[PDB]
Formats: sequence, C-alpha cells, structure tokens
Amino acid sequence: MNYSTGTDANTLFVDGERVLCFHGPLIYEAKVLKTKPDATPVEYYIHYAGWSKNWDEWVPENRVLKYNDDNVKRRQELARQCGER
Repeated sequence: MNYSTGTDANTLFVDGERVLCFHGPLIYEAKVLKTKPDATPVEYYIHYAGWSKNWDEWVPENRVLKYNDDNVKRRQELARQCGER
C-alpha cells in the first residue's frame, strides 16, 4: 500500500490536492498549495482559487474537507436552497 508518486505521507492531505473551504452557511472551493506532515497535529497551506495567493490562509486539518461527489452534492443542495424568489 504505497503511491508510485512517492512515500505515503502520514497526513490524509497532499500538495496539489483540491479541497473545499467553508466559513459560513455556504461551501467555497479552495486548493492546498503545500502541507507540513513533519508533525501531528499540524497546520496546512491553503488559498482560495481565483484570488491572490499572498493572503496565505493557514488552517488546521479540522477546517479542511475532502473533495467528494457527496460534499459537492451538499454544496449543490445549499446552492439550490440559497436561491429564492
């Protein structure tokens, strides 16, 4: 059990991976530029897509959500729920 890319990192997240960043009643898209697995627990480097990366938004694995059709479905539900007239 090991990725051909390299040694399997202890953290469940890897650099270049796409993840979701929430901070309110809606879920937004984000990307992991890099991660520090040299410790457990630890911080992770993430920035909002389509915006300046100089913002450097460092966050713990707790505020990080894995990308999956199910999480997207929830955003899609919230997105539909958000719409009204």
